[PDB]
Amino acid sequence: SVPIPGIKDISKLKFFYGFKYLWNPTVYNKIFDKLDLTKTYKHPEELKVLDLYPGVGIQSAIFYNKYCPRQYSLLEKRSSLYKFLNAKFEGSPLQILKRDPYDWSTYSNLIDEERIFVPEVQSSDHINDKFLTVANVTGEGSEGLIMQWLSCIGNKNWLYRFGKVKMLLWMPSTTARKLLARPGMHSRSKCSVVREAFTDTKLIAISDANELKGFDSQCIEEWDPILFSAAEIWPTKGKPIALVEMDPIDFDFDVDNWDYVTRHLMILKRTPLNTVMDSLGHGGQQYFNSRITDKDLLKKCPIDLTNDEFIYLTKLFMEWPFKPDILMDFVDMYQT
Amino acid sequence: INFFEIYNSLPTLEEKKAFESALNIFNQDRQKVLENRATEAARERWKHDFEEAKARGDISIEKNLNVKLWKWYNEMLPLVKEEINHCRSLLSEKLSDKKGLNKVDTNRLGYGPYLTLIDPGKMCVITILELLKLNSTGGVIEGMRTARAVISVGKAIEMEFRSEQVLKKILWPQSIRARIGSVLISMLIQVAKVSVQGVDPVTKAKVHGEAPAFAHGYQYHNGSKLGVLKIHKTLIRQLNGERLIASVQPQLLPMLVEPKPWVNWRSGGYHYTQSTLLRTKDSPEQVAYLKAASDNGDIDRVYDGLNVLGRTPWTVNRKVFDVVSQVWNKGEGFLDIPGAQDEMVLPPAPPKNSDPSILRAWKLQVKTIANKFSSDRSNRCDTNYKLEIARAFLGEKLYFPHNLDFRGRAYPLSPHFNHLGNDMSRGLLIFWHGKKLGPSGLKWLKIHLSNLFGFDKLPLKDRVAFTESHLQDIKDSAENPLTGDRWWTTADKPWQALATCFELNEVMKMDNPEEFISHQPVHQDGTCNGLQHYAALGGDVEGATQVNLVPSDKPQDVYAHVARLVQKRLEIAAEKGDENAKILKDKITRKVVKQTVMTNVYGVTYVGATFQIAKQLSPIFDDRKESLDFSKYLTKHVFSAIRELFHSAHLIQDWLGESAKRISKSIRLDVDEKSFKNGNKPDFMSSVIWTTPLGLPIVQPYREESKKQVETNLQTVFISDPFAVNPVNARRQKAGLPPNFIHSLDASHMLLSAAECGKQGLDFASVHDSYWTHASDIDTMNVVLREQFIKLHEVDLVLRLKEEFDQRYKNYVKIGKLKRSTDLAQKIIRIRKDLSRKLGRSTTLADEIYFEKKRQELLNSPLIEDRNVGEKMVTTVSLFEDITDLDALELSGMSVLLPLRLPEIPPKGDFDVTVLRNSQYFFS
DNA sequence: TATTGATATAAGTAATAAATGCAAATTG
DNA sequence: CAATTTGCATTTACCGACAATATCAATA
RNA sequence: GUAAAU
Ligand SMILES: *O[C@H]1[C@@H](O)[C@H](n2cnc3c(=O)[nH]c(N)nc32)O[C@@H]1COP(=O)(O)OP(=O)(O)OP(=O)(O)O
Repeated sequence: SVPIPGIKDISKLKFFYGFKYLWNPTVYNKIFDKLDLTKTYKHPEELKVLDLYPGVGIQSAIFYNKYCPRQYSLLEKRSSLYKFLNAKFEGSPLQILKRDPYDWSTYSNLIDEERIFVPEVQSSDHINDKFLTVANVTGEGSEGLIMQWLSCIGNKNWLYRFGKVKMLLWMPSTTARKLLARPGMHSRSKCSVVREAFTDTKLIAISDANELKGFDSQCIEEWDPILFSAAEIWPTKGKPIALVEMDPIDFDFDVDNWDYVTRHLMILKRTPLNTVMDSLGHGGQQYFNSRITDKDLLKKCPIDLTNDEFIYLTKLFMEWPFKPDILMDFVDMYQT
Repeated sequence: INFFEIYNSLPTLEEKKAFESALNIFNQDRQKVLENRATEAARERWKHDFEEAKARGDISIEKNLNVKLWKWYNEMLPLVKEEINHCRSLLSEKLSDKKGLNKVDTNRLGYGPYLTLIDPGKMCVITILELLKLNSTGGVIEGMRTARAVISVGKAIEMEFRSEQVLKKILWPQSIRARIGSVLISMLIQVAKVSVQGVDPVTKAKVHGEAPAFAHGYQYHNGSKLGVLKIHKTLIRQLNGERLIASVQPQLLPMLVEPKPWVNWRSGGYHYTQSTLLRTKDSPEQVAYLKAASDNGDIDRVYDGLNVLGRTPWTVNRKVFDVVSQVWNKGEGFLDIPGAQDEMVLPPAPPKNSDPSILRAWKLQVKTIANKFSSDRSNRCDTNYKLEIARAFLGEKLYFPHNLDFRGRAYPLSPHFNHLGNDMSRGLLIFWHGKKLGPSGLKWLKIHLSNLFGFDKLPLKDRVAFTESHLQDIKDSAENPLTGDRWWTTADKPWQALATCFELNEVMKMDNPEEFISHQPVHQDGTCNGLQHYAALGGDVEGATQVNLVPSDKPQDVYAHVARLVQKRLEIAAEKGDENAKILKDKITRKVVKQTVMTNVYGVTYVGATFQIAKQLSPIFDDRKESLDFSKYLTKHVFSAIRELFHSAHLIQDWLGESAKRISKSIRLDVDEKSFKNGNKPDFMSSVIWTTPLGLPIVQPYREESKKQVETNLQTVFISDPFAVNPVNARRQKAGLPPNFIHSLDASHMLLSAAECGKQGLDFASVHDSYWTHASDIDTMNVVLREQFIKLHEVDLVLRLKEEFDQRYKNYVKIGKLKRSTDLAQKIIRIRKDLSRKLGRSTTLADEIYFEKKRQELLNSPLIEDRNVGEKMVTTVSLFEDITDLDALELSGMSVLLPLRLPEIPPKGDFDVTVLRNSQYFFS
């Protein structure tokens, strides 16, 4: 139905703002066949779906043609890409808008005050079958946007007040490697910890075949990535491009104290857990030595620790009478 | 006791001299006890406090704080002794080259000999005081940054070691200081204990416990780790309750004995405390050059000027102090004092399930409120400390020894209380000596009051008429300073006006005004000192006339002229659509154009002018936060108006800037014994150096500092090495040559004038541009000022500056490109190939520089054979001397060693500087 | 066997390309 | 070389500025 | 950031 763009039209454009895109419908066809969207979403006809950073829109056209959803909306502010989309998708059932996804005011006004795009709030038990989001944050310096969305998953304020909203997110390969680390790996950091705690993602597609060495080889089997050549993405120069799907899950911890503990226990990663608890606060080392009875935990580095024992350490830290200003600081570290 | 009133009541001058001599011989001991720092004294103070509190009882008080500090030291001493014994046991044959883990290899040999010298208890006291001295510093809410703490501990150990050594060489590297500091701080972290009390989230009852007083930790700021030491809140409250400053080192205070005269840079100012003539922050080149100049003996006049500046005695004002005390006792904010803020208030916690914009706004509100509260607290503490100094020193002789920054401007040693402070600190200081008012005292005192209201651009007759038109207001304001007419608080400089109103009330009450004795200094404020110096350099005529150089009976103010020019420009431009003109056409005052015009000749870009006018437009009702569009428009119009107003100054500015650019991009010959190793691009190690008429050498440090990580016990600190050398900064030298040159010329003039006034037996106090003397000796001071300015500017200073540059940077070689088609370029290629084909190297620039240095060694020596050899030895630099137009020569290619040439001096004008002897309206 | 250089960290004080605020300067 | 880039007059003092630290990479 | 000077 909707005319999918071609390589010539894309090459006619001048600026892409550093975002890399894929433009062969075959890879999107096999990705949609493998990804199993239709199993989670019982009725794609009633599905209301939001898209962030569309850009080319080839994936947009393929999605609309194959599924025909109730409403698929494109949010862009880049001038050249907006003109390109307006020219190609003229009079289309596809809804093209001109708003910047970076600002929270965009979502606030588009959902509450203007009511143009109104998703339906559901319970936080199962995946929201009536709401889906797609993002294409592949910029060099736009990792902060992905990390803030990941935090909003835990905080439940940005779009996850509606429930268990599924995201299909395009990210650079290095960001995926940081965000898909396992305990014991050298890529483990707080970003991996928050990803593991809040979500259970599954990598789907990746450009560079040699890039697979970064990820855990054990998980690649059950992830089964779809490999596509580096020449497939139009901005050939640049870092590889990966795909991850985001499924928020329920959590039983307090976000603020757990965040404090994970942030202050990830500054010293390779140091053993025996001597790192002093960084938490005055005299915390003695209390944590007294309270902890599992010695293997004390013999494990913070990289080796998974989110379960991080929740455990937070639970022990709550009962500590002499706790520091974990929340009483109220994020007041430095004005400069 | 009130010694000032006793001195004033003395009838006979001989009695006054005897009283002064007795006061000095008695107060030598008080000065000695005030100046000495307390480390050992702190030791027995803590010991005595602990031994007396062991019998009475146990409490949580300041005495308890001293007791716990004594216990901390007592537990430290075994640990320090154990560590030093461990270090000393390693001094036998060093059997293991790399065994003993890594501590022995990297740290034990690193700081072995350094710890074994100073007595252990002294270092323990040093580190304890250092950590309990700098709470909440460097941006940390309740602690200090690790690097600053360890470096400060190392430097304090340095000072203590040198103080011990002189009473019985080498200055330690930065890494050694960092390691020693880290070792001591980690040991104190280990040994620090304090009892704490807290609530239990499971029992909801108090559970007494013990936690270390200090705890290491890390914090983030915009994706950057930052090591931080933390102090327990109980210690914070105890330090807050520890009076204001009792045990935390008071180091620099006004003296009581007359200062020791300057003879050499190391010996001056305080008696038993070493001092330096130049405030060299971290540069060794300035220290070396100053030491060389002092050894040569060409800075005598600077010494005399500083001695005269520091020889004047001061007293704290009494009536103004009473007014300040009554204002401060109300516990609120007056027109000047910010006040004391009681509590910290925050907005309530927003719901977590709220839009992230709300949480971000809440975070910014919390940060802003915390910053405002802390700024108010800091201002209150500063004002309180100033008032404590004023009360402690009330009614006694005060002396303010001075130093010079690297340019040459004079600043007192006393940083907190001095005459350069704010208006409140300026009001509280008057001269100890009293002078007969005389026939001209009344006129000058009235002029001073007139120009403290901002009416300094009016004729003297208009000023005295204005002053004499408000006799009733002066009498009402002086009879009851507070709860009255409140006319003194409406002054541009309130408290100085209040003191002068006091003096005028007393002289008016007196039947005979001539015999009255007044201690109030009179401010003779120079008008456009930078522009005056620029006109005196370039010898301009119109520029001199607009800056009050020429004699006239009416003030000429450049700032008013440019303000009127801007107003007329906007009014012509306001006809069609300039809404910015509608907002700001009549709301243009002398202040904004004054700042911009006065800073323009120093090289202010668009951003600097925008920020200055934005700052000076905030209280002008335009806005409180967003004035940037109006500021940008006004800066554009001000630059458009000023582009043609100053022409002689701009030529000197451009010449100085381009000379700085040329000097900063040149490499010398001699120090290139080791190749720069880049093959093509050497590293530049030349900075602008020039000598003022007073003889003081100014070396613009402006070097690109490189920071590295050095391993310490606690962490790896990111610091720089001051002793290490590194290339100069490209932009700072060019941006700072003309401001430094102008700010040093006026400092030299002030030093000369102060020396002459001291030779004439006067009391002199100079705040950079402005000079303060008594209300009677103003005429002699003015004559001295004019004579000394004439003597200083009777020569073409820029010509001597160029001569100094030519003589100093004599054999310097620049690198530049040439066109391959040039015949001279082909000749240079032929010479280089012929020289370096047989040698083997590919005509590397390092070998060319070395052989040019060899030619300089041969052909410049007076040996006949050496001269013949130099005539028989030609290099690239030697060959390239036929044409004096180096820039016109060059106007891809191969770089060569072009010689260093400086541009021609801008044309000196035909103006007679001497004419301002009768120009009374020049410096007043 | 140390000794250097490289890179992630957090997470609104963004990124990008537009259009300067204007030299004065690298540099590709 | 025309096109892109970088920082923004100097100084002093005081407080809450002072891009910084840890871990994995390359080399002497 | 506040004060001080051009
Ligand atoms: O506006 C300033 C200020 O909030 C803060 N800041 C800088 N130096 C200090 C200091 O010594 N003490 C305090 N309390 N705050 C300080 O940084 C802000 C931004 O500064 P800039 O980036 O403009 O740099 P600089 O300090 O050079 O600015 P300026 O003083 O020349 O305007």
